[PDB]
Amino acid sequence: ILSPMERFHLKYLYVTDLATQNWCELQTAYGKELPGFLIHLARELELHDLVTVPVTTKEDAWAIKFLNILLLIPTLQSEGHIREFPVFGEVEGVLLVGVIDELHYTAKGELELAELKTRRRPMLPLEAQKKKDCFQVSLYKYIFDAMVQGKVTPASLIHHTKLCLEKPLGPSVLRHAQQGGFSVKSLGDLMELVFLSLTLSDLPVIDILKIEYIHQETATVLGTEIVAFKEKEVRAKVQHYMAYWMGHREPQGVDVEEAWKCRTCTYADICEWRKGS
Ligand code: SF4
Repeated sequence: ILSPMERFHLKYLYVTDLATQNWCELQTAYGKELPGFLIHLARELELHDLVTVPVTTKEDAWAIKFLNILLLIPTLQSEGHIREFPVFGEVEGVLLVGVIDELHYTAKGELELAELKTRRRPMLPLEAQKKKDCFQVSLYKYIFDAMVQGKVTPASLIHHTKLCLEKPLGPSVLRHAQQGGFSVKSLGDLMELVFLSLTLSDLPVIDILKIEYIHQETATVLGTEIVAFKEKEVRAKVQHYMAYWMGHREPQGVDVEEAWKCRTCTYADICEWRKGS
């Protein structure tokens, strides 16, 4: 009987879904089952799945994302700095989608991912918040590295998104592209150029994962995290997390040492884990 992906009618998952799954897996599950409850604007517009230019078909929305990538790649390779870079790729049988906030080259020529976290109150981030945030930026590197190394193909995206390449691209898509100097023929031709540009433009793997916490008003830095990426640990975690989404195990609540997370959880009054873990 249905897996959570089928039950919640999810064709793919967002990077933040797995980040909040690190906070509480049951809370993330309830967030998909009961969505009626529950700034980087491109990532926020991706979570509600809005898009940059008029949003009719899903082939149009993905075509816009592909045109953005084709422009951001040479911008990064010449200006050394870009923002809001879309990432996607199949991870353990599930397509993962996200938006990297900032990519730039350090003075030593290292490709650095920057993740800025603003806070209302000038308080240090919790250990549980840093665990989750470190997992999020590690996922960005996991997907990005696979993208620029040729491990993410147009076929894999079509399989999960059910994009139709027979449907021609809308005028708002073709207008956005021609105004950028590029003439898209078909969605299939666009996807093939994205693959080429991702893999043949000398894009290195991400060298630095940097998280910065800032108090908004005073601009005071509340901490800086240089994430120690270990790909074997990262893969083990997504394997475990995707095992729930694909339906191979039951969702888990928080550990008893972190029962304080339930104090401000929307679904505390219906969670059976909160009663008997
Ligand atoms: S009440 Fe606690 S265990 Fe249950 S979903 Fe919320 S955070 Fe998770």
